[PDB]
Amino acid sequence: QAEGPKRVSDSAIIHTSMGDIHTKLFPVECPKTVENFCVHSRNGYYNGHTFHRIIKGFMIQTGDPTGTGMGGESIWGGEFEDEFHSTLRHDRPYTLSMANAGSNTNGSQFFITVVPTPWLDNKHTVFGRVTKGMEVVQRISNVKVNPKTDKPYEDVSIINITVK
Repeated sequence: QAEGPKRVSDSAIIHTSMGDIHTKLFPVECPKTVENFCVHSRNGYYNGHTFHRIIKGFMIQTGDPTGTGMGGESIWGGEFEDEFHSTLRHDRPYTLSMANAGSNTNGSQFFITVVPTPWLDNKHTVFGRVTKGMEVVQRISNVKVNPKTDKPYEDVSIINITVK
């Protein structure tokens, strides 16, 4: 491999208003995606973000500074490529993936599933998996939301994210 320093890591802890979510990351398979996530995290970019879209029995979504689903961008200043990999699947719960609004439109928003979601394979970049705090993800997924918007009545937020 080429020499030089990197900004990726293979683990992080997302410290939320309802507890800690420990995430293993996949920087070998998804280097751009893990770098984006790690650099935003260390920079404090996700600090105070809400989980603005929560769908019981599906997934919890966050990472938009505006909280609307329309906002956020990559550490490069816009959108970046999908990093699909055949070994990385939404075949188990608590998979960490990029949100996006179409192919190659990754910004800053991401989600964590609470069940297998195989229909998202090769549509959303899988870049991590929860290793501790699965119960936190589950509990977040069960907060009361506005049925029309899937937005929780009481905010659930990221405090900060510690990258190992």
